[PDB]
Amino acid sequence: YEHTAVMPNKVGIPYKALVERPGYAPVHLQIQLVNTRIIPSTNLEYITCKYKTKVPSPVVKCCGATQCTSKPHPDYQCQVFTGVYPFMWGGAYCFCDTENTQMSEAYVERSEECSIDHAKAYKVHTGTVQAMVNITYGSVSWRSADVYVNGETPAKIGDAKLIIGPLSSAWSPFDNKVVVYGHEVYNYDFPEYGTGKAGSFGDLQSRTSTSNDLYANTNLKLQRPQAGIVHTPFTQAPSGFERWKRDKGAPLNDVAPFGCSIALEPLRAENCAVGSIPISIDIPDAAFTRISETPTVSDLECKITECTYASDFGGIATVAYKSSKAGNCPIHSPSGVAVIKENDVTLAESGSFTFHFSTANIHPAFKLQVCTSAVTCKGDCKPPKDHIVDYPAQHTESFT
Amino acid sequence: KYKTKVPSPVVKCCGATQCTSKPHPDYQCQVFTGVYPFMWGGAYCFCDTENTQMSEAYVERSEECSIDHAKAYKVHTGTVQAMVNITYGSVSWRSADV
Amino acid sequence: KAGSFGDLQSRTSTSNDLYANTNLKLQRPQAGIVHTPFTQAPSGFERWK
Amino acid sequence: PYIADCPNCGHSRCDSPIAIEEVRGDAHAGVIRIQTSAMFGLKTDGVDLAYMSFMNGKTQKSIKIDNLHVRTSAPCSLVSHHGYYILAQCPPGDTVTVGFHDGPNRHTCTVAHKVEFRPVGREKYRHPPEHGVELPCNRYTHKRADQGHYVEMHQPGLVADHSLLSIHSAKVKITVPSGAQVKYYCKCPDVREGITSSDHTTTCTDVKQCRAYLIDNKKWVYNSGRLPRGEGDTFKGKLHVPFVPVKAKCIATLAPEPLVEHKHRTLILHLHPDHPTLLTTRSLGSDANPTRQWIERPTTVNFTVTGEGLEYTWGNHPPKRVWAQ
Repeated sequence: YEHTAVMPNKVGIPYKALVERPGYAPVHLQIQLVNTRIIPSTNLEYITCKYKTKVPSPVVKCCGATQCTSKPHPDYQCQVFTGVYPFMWGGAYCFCDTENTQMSEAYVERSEECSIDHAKAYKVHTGTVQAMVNITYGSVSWRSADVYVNGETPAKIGDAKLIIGPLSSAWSPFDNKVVVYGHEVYNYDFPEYGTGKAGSFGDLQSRTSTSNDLYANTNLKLQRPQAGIVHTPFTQAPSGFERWKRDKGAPLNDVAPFGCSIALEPLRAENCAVGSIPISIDIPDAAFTRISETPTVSDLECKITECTYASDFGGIATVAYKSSKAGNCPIHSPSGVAVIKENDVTLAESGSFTFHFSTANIHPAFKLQVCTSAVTCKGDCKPPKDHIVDYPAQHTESFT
Repeated sequence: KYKTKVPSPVVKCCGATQCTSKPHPDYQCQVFTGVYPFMWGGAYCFCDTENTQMSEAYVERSEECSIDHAKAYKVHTGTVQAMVNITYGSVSWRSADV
Repeated sequence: KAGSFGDLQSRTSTSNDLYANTNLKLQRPQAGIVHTPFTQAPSGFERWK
Repeated sequence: PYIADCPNCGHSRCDSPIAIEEVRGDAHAGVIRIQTSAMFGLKTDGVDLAYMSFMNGKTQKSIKIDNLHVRTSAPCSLVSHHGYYILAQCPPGDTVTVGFHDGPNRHTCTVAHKVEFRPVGREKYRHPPEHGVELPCNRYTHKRADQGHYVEMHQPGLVADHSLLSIHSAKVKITVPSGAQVKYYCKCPDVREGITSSDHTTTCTDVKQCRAYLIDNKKWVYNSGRLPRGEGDTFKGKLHVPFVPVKAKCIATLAPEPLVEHKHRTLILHLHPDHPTLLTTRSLGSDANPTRQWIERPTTVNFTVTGEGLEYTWGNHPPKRVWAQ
């Protein structure tokens, strides 16, 4: 009875399949893939952020030169300068007039915002998708368990053992190269660590926040201070993190395909509705009811009464139930034409009980399996009027 | 490797002690009757069939699990590296990780 | 599967939860004496070494 | 010092204080960590790890360790004791067999446990040598200043002691150790709980139909499978393990060097080990074509080396490499 089932990847709607175990009473499913969070394999390549030209205070030798050296600070720009007369609080102070030397030095450093407000590149591989699958199973009526997709993983949470996927729809909405910012995720071809052109994205490129080493192509060019005054002309491109916040591109949670949402959290891409998942469950046999205890319902009749050719469960149909005992009777349309809101219907001794459903074909000729009794609920449906609210329960469009 | 770190069984002397399925990993527990448990004074429970013994055992990580342990992985492709030396030209040295 | 590799399956070392298919089956102690027959497959980590 | 039911206690199943649980022949260094139900170490009070406290009666006996014997197929070597627990260097053995000598009696305890000692390495010795390479074995410590794990150690349950149930010249007479809590009634109807000093028994007469119990939970125990539960509660008493398995580099194995012999793109190797040695290779083409074989019998072998190279692993001796153009 290990109920294999191909199953559409779509998040917010149950998939009430039916266990046709030969010998005992069938049992309905209710498989709602409440989430499709993905979490691909990734690598933190480098944080970037806007620089801060945290200038070390220049040297001023008063009569003669002060040769600079290339200190190992990131992008340590330093250039000796002569021909000053530095006004500092008493007019000038160095008594020479051309031998007055000024050595300006400036290096690039991570902002304090780099720790917290920072873009973040990644080389993104495929990884392994997940889900908090609820099944309000059978008469169990509950399990809300986190699972995987790889087609040999069980998750014995509740009582049922369930194996999912691998899904066929391998579209990772993440591209190979991704930039990430706070919550807005950008599938951007970041240039690389160690290379980013100044002004362009990644002018600062630190491996992480702690990493004292980095790559700072900022085109930081010191110029001589003017007219014998102490200061430090640092001529520099404002960061490619400054832009990339107001001349950027749009976020993947606003431009992705096939229906995904995003988080700066394990780097999941939630709820990506695409393709199918070959899902298979091993039910606990204890949860089964033996066949000789559920009422046999045959010699019945089914008919629509007001079929709504729609998404919400507007389709209805009375069923002239013709039972033997009285009790519950799980139901399902093995044809995917009709999706039913009721998993189970209570029965007195051969009464009648309408259920709700939804279809996509004008003439819904769908079988209905009322606990081992098939029936065609043939009829005709009506279009609605009022179509602006969230996503459907029908999801069965085909040739009609 | 596991360690069957048995919790010490219950012994009710006259009548049953129903076990419950505690949430320990692989919590195996089975009530047993029909004992007469010799414990340091001969037996001690004065009944002879109503002497009940409830054995319980769960699985637990060994102390070696922390240190001597296999380790599975789902392995993707990633990105290869190298400490490329170039004793270049007349530069004659760089030993860098790339 | 018990005996096979991964009879014990813990996510990590800290993880108190795990999966232990060891086929651990207790048997009744013998002849009115205190002890605990635990009948069990030695691990699929014992083999695999 | 807990007392439990040893399985083949010289004759048969006694109740030894040194009842052996949790045999661990899982390391490599000839060592086993064992738990006696007896807590040797310091005395009852405060002194000298190298003394010896087991249970005799309801009572301890915190005295000298004089003549401990762990043993297996051969007599083992003690390594160190701490708490309930002893580490001892043993050879392989189908069983484990423990015992001290109080002085009037042998008073040992023995148990089944599959033991082996593979050293870490591609050499399958039976025993650690004096020399050879060091490499990362698994092994237990000498020491006690240890917290890497802790096992639950809550209370004891009761215990039987029919030395209590004397006779009051016609009635069966219970007493108490020190005011301890004696849980009492008989098959007949008389006092039904028992939380008392020395009681009598109005109704029953026979010692063999009464509850000689000792709720004496002033000191916790190890949670042996051969313990009866203290039914009241999970009392406290989380308590460490001394002998953590650690990443010692055992003084370890080494197999005698090979005899390298040249042929045309072929290594003849007359080979002659000390012990069964797992040899293996890797033809470094994208065609791996590896080989594995434990070698204990001296054997001239062959290896079709290719153009680009092969490597060669004479046991835990380091891997060799070879140009065969």
